[PDB]
Amino acid sequence: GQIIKSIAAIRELHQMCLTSMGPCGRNKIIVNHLGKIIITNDAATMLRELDIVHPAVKVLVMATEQQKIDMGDGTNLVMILAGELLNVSEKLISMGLSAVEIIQGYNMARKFTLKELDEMVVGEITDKNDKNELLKMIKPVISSKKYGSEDILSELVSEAVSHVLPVAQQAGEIPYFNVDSIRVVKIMGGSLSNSTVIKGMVFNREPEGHVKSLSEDKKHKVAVFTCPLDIANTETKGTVLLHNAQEMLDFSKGEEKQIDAMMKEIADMGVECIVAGAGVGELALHYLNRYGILVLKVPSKFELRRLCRVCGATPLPRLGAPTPEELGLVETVKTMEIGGDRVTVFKQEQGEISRTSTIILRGATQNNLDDIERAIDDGVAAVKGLMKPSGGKLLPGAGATEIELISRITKYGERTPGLLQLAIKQFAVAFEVVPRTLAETAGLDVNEVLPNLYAAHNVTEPGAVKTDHLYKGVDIDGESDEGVKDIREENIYDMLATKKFAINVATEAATTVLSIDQIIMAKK
Amino acid sequence: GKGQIISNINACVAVQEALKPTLGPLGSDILIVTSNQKTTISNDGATILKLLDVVHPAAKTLVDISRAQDAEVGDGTTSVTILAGELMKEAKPFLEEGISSHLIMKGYRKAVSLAVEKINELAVDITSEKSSGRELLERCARTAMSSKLIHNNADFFVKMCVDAVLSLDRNDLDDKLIGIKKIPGGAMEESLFINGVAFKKTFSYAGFEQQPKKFNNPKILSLNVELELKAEKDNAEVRVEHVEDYQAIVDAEWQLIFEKLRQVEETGANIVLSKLPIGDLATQFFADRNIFCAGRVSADDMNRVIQAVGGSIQSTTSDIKPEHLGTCALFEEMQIGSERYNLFQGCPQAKTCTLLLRGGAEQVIAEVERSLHDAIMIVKRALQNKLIVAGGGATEMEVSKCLRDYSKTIAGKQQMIINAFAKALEVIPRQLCENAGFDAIEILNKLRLAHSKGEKWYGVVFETENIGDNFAKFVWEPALVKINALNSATEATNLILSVDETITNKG
Amino acid sequence: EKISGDDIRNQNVLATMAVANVVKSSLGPVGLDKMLVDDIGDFTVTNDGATILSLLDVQHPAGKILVELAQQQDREIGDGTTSVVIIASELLKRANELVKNKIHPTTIITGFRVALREAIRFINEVLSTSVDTLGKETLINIAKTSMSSKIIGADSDFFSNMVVDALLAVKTQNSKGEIKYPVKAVNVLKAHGKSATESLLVPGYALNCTVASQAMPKRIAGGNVKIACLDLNLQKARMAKREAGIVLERVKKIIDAGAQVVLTTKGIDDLCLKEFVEAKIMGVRRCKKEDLRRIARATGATLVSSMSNLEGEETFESSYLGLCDEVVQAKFSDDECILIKGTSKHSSSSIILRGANDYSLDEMERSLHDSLSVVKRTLESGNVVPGGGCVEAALNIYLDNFATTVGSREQLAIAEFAAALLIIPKTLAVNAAKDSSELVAKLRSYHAASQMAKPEDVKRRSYRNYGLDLIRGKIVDEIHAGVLEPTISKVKSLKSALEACVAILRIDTMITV
Amino acid sequence: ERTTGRQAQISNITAAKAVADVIRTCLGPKAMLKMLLDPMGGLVLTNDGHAILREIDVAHPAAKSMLELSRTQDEEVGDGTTTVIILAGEILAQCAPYLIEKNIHPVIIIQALKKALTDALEVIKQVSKPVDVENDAAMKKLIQASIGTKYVIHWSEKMCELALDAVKTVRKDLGQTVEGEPNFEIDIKRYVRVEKIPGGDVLDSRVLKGVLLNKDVVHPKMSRHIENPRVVLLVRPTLVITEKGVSDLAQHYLLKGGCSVLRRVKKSDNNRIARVTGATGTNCGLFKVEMIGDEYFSFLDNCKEPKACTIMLRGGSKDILNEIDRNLQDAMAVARNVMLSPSLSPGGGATEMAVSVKLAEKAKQLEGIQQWPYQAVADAMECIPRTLIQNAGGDPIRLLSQLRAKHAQGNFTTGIDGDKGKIVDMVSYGIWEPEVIKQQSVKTAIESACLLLRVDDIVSGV
Repeated sequence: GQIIKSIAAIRELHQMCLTSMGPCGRNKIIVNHLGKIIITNDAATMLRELDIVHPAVKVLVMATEQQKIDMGDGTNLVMILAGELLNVSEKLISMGLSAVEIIQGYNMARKFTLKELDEMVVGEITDKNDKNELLKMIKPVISSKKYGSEDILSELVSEAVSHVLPVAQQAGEIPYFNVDSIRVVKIMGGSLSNSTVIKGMVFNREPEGHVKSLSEDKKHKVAVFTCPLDIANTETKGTVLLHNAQEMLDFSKGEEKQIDAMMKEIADMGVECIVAGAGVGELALHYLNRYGILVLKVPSKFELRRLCRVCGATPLPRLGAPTPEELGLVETVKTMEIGGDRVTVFKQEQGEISRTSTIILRGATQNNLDDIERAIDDGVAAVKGLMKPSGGKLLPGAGATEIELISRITKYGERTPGLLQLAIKQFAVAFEVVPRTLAETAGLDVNEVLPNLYAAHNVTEPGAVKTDHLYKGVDIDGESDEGVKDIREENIYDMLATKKFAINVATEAATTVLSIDQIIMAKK
Repeated sequence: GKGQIISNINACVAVQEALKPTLGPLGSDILIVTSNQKTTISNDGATILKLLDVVHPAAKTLVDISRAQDAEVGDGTTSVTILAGELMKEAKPFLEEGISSHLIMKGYRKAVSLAVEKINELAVDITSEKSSGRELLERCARTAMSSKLIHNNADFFVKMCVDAVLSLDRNDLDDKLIGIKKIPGGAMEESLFINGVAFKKTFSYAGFEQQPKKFNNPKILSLNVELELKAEKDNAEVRVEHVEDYQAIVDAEWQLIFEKLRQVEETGANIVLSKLPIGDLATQFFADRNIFCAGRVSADDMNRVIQAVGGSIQSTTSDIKPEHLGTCALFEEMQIGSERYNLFQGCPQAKTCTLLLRGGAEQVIAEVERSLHDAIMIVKRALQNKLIVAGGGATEMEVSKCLRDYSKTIAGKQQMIINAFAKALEVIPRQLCENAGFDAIEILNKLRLAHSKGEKWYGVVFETENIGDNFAKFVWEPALVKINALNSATEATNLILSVDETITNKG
Repeated sequence: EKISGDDIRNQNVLATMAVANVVKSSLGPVGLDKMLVDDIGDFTVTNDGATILSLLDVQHPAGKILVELAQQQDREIGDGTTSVVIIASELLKRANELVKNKIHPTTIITGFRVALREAIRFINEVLSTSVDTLGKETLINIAKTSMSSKIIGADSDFFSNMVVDALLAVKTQNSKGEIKYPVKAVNVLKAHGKSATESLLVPGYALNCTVASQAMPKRIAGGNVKIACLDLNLQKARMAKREAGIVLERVKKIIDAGAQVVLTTKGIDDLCLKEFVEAKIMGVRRCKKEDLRRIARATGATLVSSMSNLEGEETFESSYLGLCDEVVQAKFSDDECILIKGTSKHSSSSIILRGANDYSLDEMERSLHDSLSVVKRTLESGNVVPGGGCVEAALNIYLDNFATTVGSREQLAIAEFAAALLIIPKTLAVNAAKDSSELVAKLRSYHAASQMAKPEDVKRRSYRNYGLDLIRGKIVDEIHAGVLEPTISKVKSLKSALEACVAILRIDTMITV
Repeated sequence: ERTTGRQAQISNITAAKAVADVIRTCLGPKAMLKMLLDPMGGLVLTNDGHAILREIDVAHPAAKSMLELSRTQDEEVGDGTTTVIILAGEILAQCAPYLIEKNIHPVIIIQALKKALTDALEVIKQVSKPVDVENDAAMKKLIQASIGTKYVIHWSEKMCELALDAVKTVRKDLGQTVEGEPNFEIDIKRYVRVEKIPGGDVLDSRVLKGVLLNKDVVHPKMSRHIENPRVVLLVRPTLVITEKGVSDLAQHYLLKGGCSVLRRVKKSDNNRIARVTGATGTNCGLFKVEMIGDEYFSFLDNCKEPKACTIMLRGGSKDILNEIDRNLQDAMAVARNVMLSPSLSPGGGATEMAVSVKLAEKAKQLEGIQQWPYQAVADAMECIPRTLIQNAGGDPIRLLSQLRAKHAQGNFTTGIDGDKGKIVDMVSYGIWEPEVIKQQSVKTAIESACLLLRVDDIVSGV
């Protein structure tokens, strides 16, 4: 009976995910052995910080990572649904039904579900990229994570997406929106209402110079220099030493005249910003103050990649060769105080449209500060799902999808004769865990909300054409209500690309566990 | 599982139980022993809780909200931790009957919306009405000094406290700008208020330094490095090939320092300070020029001198520019405290001051030092924030009243939750009575009598046990405390009660 | 051994907790039966919680106190024993929590005694007699819910109007205005006439019998008539002109006394029947002995044992003859009955239930007496109170503001005593599958606004007596719902519950050899 | 001592389930034998469930309540004792995840079982087919199911005729809308009680209406034929019957009165005399005292049908009549069920499957909280025919799904055959069972399953 105990080991981790999806979800504090606390609400990121022992759970963890890499959303739907398929299959194994026909039954039920997803599409996203149109897709992503911030964070995320996207329609050949185009930064102090949207990267460090900001001139030239600032010498060794005091006057004045000569040629070309990836000497900062050149140091090589796609600058392996062809252009750069400290940000005006934006977060809570940082990353991948593979189609969410599939699957159960009826019926019952989870965690009675969900999708209408309301989902209440309410009032929908991809992954996840009747391992 | 929720509630009770006696000026103090063995005793809950470093994850939330309580507000760090923990203790029996935690946590935020609108109705903006500039600071100073050993000597202490905040900007005020140094010995009523900075008199050795301490207009100059010859610690070894050359080896420091001896004479700076110990070489030439200098100056002491005359620190004495110098009105070093302590007076540009205290023991002054900080925080928040509410249990007892009537009009499970939320608010006035020795059973029962008569200003008298009004007792608290505490306690309460699992990795 | 301190105080709570769990599921009519298994291996099946506590074996000083408390209510009231144990169990749990608050037990005891006398005065203010007789219906829904388990419950709507109107007039002064309803009255007959819903109420006594020979008139003496009840027959007497001459004198004392109605248990012969034709006297053969004994009380007559008393023989004219108005006989289907109305003093009536067959009427007649038992016991006491949680919920809110009127360390004891009454509706809703958190919470909101305008002697939408109906799952008034309880049962149950709670809290030491 | 919380509900389910799971092999003609280990060297080799359950020692009181149910069920009908226990135990098994894991209130389950009990009886009545109760040749085949494969197979031709007249004697057909439905007032225990007389013949054995006594006339010369004999129990009666003995002095006193003295009469037989007579004896049919089988008899019969009598059994020896006793009583239980209603039900598990199919389709239209436990009842109704499949060697997975699909197309009378093991029709192949057993199996199992869930705590005490 090892296959039964394997489900019980997953059942211990199943209840952990039942308290994740929904508005009742909470982040988990994990103390690493290196003395670092990583806090995230996302389940896929949580599995990376957790050490999995039993390899049977690793199959579900590897299936969860598939949801985060491609579609980036729906990781809670994959893990919870795959865990319920093992519970409904436990009764079939104990009943005497072999696991061979159980696996074959899921393959027939999966093909029947994918064909019905096209007829369940309610609305169609026009991909207008409007600020008001993006509020419908982003709202359910922020929902079931952090409560109360769905109204404020909806306008901040939707505004940054429209800045990095150009103007185009009905063209899917050339991709535009990437996953790195949206960066999230954090700073101590402020609130959510005072947060703004920046059209470019935000630098929270100090300029390290007496020049606070550049002028208002159009098309500022920005040059990225990987070579550090110093007098040109031999690449091999070349350490400056003083044998006697006579050579001190020649070596000291030589470094001052050589650096000043290189900065004069760069300032004449119209470059007001010099980006030095390496360290900057003491005498180099003295000449940059009189020429009015902004001092910027970016030691991280990851930040220079997204900078090349905005202004068009290119890193130069040498120093003192301001090639105008590889220089970048930015409309306006300003240094303002955001969050209590004066920092130099990066933005634009009209031309040189930036392909990367950054949203600044402000708040007095440290725990909820990193919560929004990890929550926006789940919303970034939602924009990627708007492409050709079923980006415009959408399905109603809030538990309305899993309940509606029950009536369609059971209708095809009696149509297919043979032993396949056992796996088809249990496949639809496994969808009942989603509506029960939201009602149990929210404190709603099972004897009340649950029977009203079945009566919402099942009614007696004297006619062939459907009518009344098929959009009624699972309601969290929170104030008062009688029965359930329409989901179309809050406009909470789920994309087809997210739901269709989550079904195929969850189906193959439970297939691997049921197919393994023996596990052989050894100590390390 | 469900057992982790109960285990997390009792884990916060052990931390809350220590913070209960620390509520109030007359309450008990926690004795904390750091790994460094340094012993610190104070009644301020901020520094206390920061020294616990509890491994339990939910206990870290109390530390996070304590930093925001001390930063944005600065007062009430003890009450915000007790109020946030009391809501979790009252919700323990509610979870054992099958009630989900989400309904209980949601009911807390329902009373928060009614509490924000209640504070605005209880906030009265008054400045010049029925008061003045001097009468406002004088009447509020004797309130924090009551029920203390300084109550008899408070007549001279209030006059020095009024002029303390007047020497600083009224728009921007900081409690750290007024320093307090413990001086053992002497009477407690002989202390005075000084605009400058004082030293610790670390030199117990005798036999030099004759000089009068009365100066007219000394010039202040900062020096970033130590300039000295005689050194008590290290020594120099000399081995060469000549007998007569043993002397000149240690003299390498002469010429460049010999020139710097007369540079101060040409500059005319009468005050020389450094963060490093200075030998007797600098104190040599300064005698005839009437130049005062003090060695082994702390790093925090020089930062207050730079902001005094507006000068700046320079590494050497050569390139010092004339704008780095500064001059005060008068320099007088008296024997107050049974020891000569240097001080500055008459600096118009000084952004900081120092309040000296005297007493027979250092522990007696430490009790007075923490008591004077409470009177400063009241004036600190009375300037920028114009909304003043009645504290000391007055507003606390009013919030619980109205919330009991609002629950009767709200059908559903929120009725018992809001009623329990207002019932948990009674821990604040209770603990204040237990710390002062007053009986919390009789007072809280008799206070609810007149509390329902329509007057919302009834407080708790901290001097003699009885019901009364804090308006006559001059007990005031800013409205920022009540707003920030209810928002931080509700967020911290709902964060811990929602924890279904405690995960800790070892390695 | 000798124990003391907080250890004995915790054992008292753990002892009453296991006892309360036994009566927790048996509270109310929705409760379920339980089994008691001894060391012998036998068991029993009963739904009564009072019989469980009698055979309950528990070794504990405070546990044995509840044993005598359960038997005290059974020997007198016999109802509400389950509710008393639950109240006394919650009072001990909340009293132990006050130990950490440094609350003295005597103050807890004094706080209960002062609140107990003041609670009775508050209950006496909301007490009311039977009302809503015109325009509304009260006693109708009592028999309707009791018959819901029988077929008669479908037709109980039409049958309740005949039973309530009958029993309403049955009350009489008894001895010095007692107004006590009898335990057995309103003899129910059966007939096959028409359907079950065609039964008609007869305001008076009804006897099932025939006239034998039909030559006698069925209606005579409209103005005044006298009924002669005689257990001795008028038929010729046998052993086991002498025997024929005795019955001739017995009839002579009848026609001379002016009795138009003659009832004989053993029948009347044919010779004595001929004399009744010329006198228009209606004879009845084969009377029931149990029927005629009740006629003497309804018609004011007296049963005659024998006519051989002393040396005389006669019917004692005018002594046993009662005052009646008219005796009318209507033709009925299947068996025919006799209608007697307008007697001297009767105040009673008879309900003849007609139906399809006698097989269904046998189950309806037995269920009618069981449904009447609940009605006659409620109407026995003129002072009644609505149940279903109306006593505990209305007093909970009143003691909140009333605790401030006394004070002096006794406010905390009153608050814990008031909140301890919410356990009765809580555990009652458990067996009804309804959520106990929603029903108890929403019940306080309705009673909160009910007492706001009560002392002002003015009201608009504010009503009192809000109950809890667990059958339909809605909040309705228990007066109209059909749930009513006497005041004597509630007062003695609440007072005796606190008597056993005081003796438990006063024990600080347990000495066992 | 005491069990509280959710653990008490699990102990109540597993108590009756552990007993029902063991007796699963006692159902059907293919039922496998069982072996119990007694402390004595003997053992129980029979497969009868009524004999095995009485010898099993149980601990939890829920199993004791299941034993009392088997005793009551065995008195009503001869067979089907294990069917009631298994059906009542499987319902608690299917409701185990709903009561524990799903956290469903037990009264909701109990209230749903009461509603499903009415719907289960209406489906069986529709599946049942009409049958003629007045046909003497048809009643012999209905009883033959309990005759063959037994020691009476040699007398089966005579047993079907003897069991027919034995049932026809106690039954009387009366009905009307005036006094209601008497339901024939048939009692096997008291009225059908039989007396075994050694000697005689089985074919010549007849059923006499009355009480038979072995005491003869107490006088040597007396009239053995009376026109209108009058039975008097203890007017100038024609007969005198005394419960106790009578001295010879009273013989000459009552001799001139024209009456016979009969002493030594049992007390239990006096109650049955009141049915043929009415004495607390006119119109008495036959007074003939003629000896039959070297034993003096008496005829109390008449021209009327009191529905009370003592059946006289005769055979080749006492050992033969002893086996006829339990065989005739079990055979009349099937014939009694035919007179309770003119309907028959398909055997082999077809009736069990007919309820589960109609319950799942009707429960979907109610749309309420009771809908979930209805699916657990339909699964329990399918375990009875599936249990026979496990004993028939066939695939329990394949034969269960293929049989359920045939109900949506074909009729509900198609069961499972024990001899073959494949899905076949019960009506065409001559497999029938009475409906009364089906009504008593569903009603008593649901009523007993609800009582086991009503006890949430085990109280220990005297």
